[PDB]
Amino acid sequence: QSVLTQPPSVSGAPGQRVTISCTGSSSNIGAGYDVHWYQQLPGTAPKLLIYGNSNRPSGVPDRFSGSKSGTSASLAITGLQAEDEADYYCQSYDSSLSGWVFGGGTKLTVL
Amino acid sequence: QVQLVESGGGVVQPGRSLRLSCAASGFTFSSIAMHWVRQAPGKGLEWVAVMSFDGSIKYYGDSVKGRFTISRDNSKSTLYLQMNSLRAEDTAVYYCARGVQGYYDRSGYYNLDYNYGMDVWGQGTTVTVSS
Amino acid sequence: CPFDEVFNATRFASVYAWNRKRISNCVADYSVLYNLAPFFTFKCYGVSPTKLNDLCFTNVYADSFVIRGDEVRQIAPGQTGNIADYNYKLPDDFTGCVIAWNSNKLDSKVSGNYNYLYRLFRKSNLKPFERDISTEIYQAGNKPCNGVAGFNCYFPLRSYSFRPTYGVGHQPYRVVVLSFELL
Ligand SMILES: *[C@@H]1O[C@H](CO)[C@@H](O[C@@H]2O[C@H](CO)[C@@H](O)[C@H](O)[C@H]2NC(C)=O)[C@H](O)[C@H]1NC(C)=O
Repeated sequence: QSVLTQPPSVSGAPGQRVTISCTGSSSNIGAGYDVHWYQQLPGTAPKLLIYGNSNRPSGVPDRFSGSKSGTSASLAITGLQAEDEADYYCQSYDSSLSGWVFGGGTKLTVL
Repeated sequence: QVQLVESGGGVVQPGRSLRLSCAASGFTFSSIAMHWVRQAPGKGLEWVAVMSFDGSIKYYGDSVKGRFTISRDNSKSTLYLQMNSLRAEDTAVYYCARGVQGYYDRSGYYNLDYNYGMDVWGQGTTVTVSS
Repeated sequence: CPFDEVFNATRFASVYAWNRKRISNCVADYSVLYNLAPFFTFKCYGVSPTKLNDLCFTNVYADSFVIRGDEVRQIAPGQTGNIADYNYKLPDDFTGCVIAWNSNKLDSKVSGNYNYLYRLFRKSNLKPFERDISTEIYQAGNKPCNGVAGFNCYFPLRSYSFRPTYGVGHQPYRVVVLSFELL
């Protein structure tokens, strides 16, 4: 299965603000450990999108934001173009299994 | 520049064991930790293994525990992953992903950095359990 | 001994111009660093504590600045982004220890403490241990700016927008960074 629950497919109209929520139990975010975000096109390997809940590496634009509120985190994109219709995953570290568990994997669309 | 290549794709029968090999190219290989993640086709990612700066500390997920071992070499700039008793579910692509540099805690206890994520990823090869 | 003045400073500085200190031929106790406080964070990369009995005190620099709580874990080796490529960059090298403690009520007021800044728009991202000073326009694309701050070319700094009702990761963490070397 998957440890961290996120919705399987979230739609999107261009120019809007789309949320992707990742709820984890009280053993991965409840211990204070951080939640990251990845970006995986089909046919290739993912790239790092957000680490440390709000940061961004060199290469991604200013539209990729995130936060961490309690036991759940969320990502938001504003002003989306047709370039980014790939999957996103949330990653955290727990002490229930002491493993770097992932999320279920959402799916974004452009209409 | 910085990239990771790997080898060891396979066609695997009921009972077999296998080894994976992921080379490294461009950056300081002897300092940063290394992660292994896999992804069954049809579902998302899944964390497999990690090994520290020197190799003294390793961790394993629940779906891979008891059948998996790991080793690295700073000489040939390689990373290994041998795998025992491959069952009927583990057909997946296997990524070798660069981790983050470990840190020293108070009172002199070396441990992995647990906050961060995996920065740069390779290509991944596909083991295929079958009949 | 001499770095008890770097922890209680009434005003630190922003990350686009921090403040080093050559510490010369004096006693450094180093047991006030570990066993200091529970709520401090003591990541150390270069060498471990309870080992540093060597004759190390050859110009130890203690950097210090202020950043967001979600931005503390950008200061590590590597870890590129907005504040580690244009403001203050660490190498993959002998950076000793990084300490980051919370400034809950030292600066966070409701109208905003404006003297904390960060340079977001810079060409040719930084070398390690490099400080920037100049405040001119970025020249991103086309037509040259003789200095008006008109269009497609931004003011290089940016404000900080303080408020007490922020998250845990946006109230400021006062961060110090040491350094280790020899002769
Ligand atoms: C400077 O700041 C340091 C902390 O970084 C102070 O050390 C602690 O200070 C508190 C009082 O604020 C004491 O209760 C602790 O016992 C001190 N701990 C240690 C390990 O010394 C230091 O006293 C401050 N100095 C001043 C007030 O100038």
